[PDB]
Amino acid sequence: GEIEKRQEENRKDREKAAAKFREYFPNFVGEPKSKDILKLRLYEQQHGKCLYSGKEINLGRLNEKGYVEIDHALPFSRTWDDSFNNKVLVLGSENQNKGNQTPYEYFNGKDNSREWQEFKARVETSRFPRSKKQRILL
Amino acid sequence: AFKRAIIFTSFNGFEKVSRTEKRRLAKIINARVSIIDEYLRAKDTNASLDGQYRAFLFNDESPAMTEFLAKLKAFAESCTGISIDAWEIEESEYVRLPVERRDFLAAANGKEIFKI
Repeated sequence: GEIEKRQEENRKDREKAAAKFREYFPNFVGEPKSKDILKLRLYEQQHGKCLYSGKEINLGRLNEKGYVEIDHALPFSRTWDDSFNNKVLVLGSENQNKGNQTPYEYFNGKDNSREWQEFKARVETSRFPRSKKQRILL
Repeated sequence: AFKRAIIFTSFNGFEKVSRTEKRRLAKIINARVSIIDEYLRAKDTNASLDGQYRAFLFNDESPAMTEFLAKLKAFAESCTGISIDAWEIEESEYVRLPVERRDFLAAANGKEIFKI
């Protein structure tokens, strides 16, 4: 039963989430996949803002290819495989200079840049799991 | 169009709200809650319900927003000491507000729907 109980709980969670997704996006073709739901959940968890730029995300355009993307805030040098949850939502036009740097690196943490401070503030007021907030901030 | 139903629930009066009134409110709330907006989850307690803002995302092209508002309003109307105040705000304006006290600010900046 325990496997079956878990299956059924996970079906219920996902139907509920898909239902909202369809409400929001009545013209979307096909059932949302896990990643589609995840863009919506990270949109909510980040208070509707790109985590790297702090720019507002147009929810209307959430499913537009190119527009927003889910990135790994960290490279696999800090997560062998899947020991993390460090997936963040970022606008298309804000995550190319990042390459394989961590956010600490990219945002000039050691200098305590004002943009490092802002990034940190967006992480900490986010609704990400406490542990995710920590991973992200090196 | 995307909008937020901003909801403020408060326990008025010293003739305390019953535990089952709290449960009924938490259920109307939790009907709209999914993994997407897990933070909105309500418990049948003072800590979770009293003096708290919640911001429910809707596409208003759906009849859902009106059904949700209808339930909350009818519920508040059946209660003696649970006050409910509701505002709408466009999502584009909502996400532009500060994160800190966002809902309070959305409540000052939106169109008031009802207050019971």
